[PDB]
Amino acid sequence: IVGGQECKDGECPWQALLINEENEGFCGGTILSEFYILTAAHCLYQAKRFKVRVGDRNTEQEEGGEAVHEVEVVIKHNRFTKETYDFDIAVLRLKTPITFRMNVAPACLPERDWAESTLMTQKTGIVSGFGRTHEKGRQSTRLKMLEVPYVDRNSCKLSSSFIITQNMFCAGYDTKQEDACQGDSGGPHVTRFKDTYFVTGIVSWGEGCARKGKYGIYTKVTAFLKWIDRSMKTR
Amino acid sequence: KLCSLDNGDCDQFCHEEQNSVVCSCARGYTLADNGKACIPTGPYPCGKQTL
Ligand SMILES: O=C1CN(S(=O)(=O)/C=C/c2ccc(Cl)cc2)CCN1CC1CCN(c2ccncc2)CC1
Ligand SMILES: [Ca+2]
Repeated sequence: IVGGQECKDGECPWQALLINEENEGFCGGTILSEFYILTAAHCLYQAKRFKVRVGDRNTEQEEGGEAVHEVEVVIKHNRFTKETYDFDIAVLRLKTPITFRMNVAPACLPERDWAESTLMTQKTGIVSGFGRTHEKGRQSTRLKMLEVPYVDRNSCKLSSSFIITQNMFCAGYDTKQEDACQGDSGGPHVTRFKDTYFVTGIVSWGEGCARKGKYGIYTKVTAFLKWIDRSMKTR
Repeated sequence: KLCSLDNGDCDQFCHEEQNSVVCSCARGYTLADNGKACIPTGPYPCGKQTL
């Protein structure tokens, strides 16, 4: 994350971190339920074999209940395109259930319409991860959370340098040094509505990190609901 | 009627599934008896920051 707040106790309980063999964070995820994690399809191409950690806010001082889990099956999206980051979205079925405790709970899945209408028209949205604090920097031990405002789609497509397919939507700022970054991809993007957060995005990509004239590109979860729904029925 | 006025006065999902407003909740929540409020059924519902 680039310039944001810290996730205090119990605020980002739906965060998940995909760890590599050397036990380093390298992508984010979102707890959809006790057996399912939602991440970005392209994250699966950054590690030979990984695991998914949960309930962790400090990657140095062993806190209360951080649990590690092993992947039973990986369900990438048929249409995931490498070169255009299109259809960036996956799902992981864990071998052992997840026990919900402080710092470890699931974010809600909304219904497309209502979501894209109410949820997606709110002002800001929350994104979090253990990714780099800023472009050319080092990852980050603490888990952060930024309140990124939704971006106009037309003003979004114009700022880009690459096609913004239907499975995407910008979010962030024009110049204010605040945005997602390396190591956040796959991370959760949630929208708050009456003290209840909803999955509304997946840290997909961006051009640099918090650059002027650029925004953070997130995967449009509402366009994949029915797909995510099927996936959580194993297939 | 009108999920536009103020989400139909629903705690969550709002639809005009007829001639009026119809509320519904996410999985793991039961629509209260006032057709609008969402009541958690389990000990750790989705959407809620752990406290
Ligand atoms: O310039 C970059 C930066 N990184 S990054 O720092 O780790 C993450 C960025 C990011 C920021 C905010 C948010 Cl919401 C999400 C992700 C990724 C790789 N590149 C290089 C580029 C290379 C080409 N790209 C295309 C995208 C679509 N179509 C074609 C090409 C995107 C990334
Ligand atoms: Ca820890």
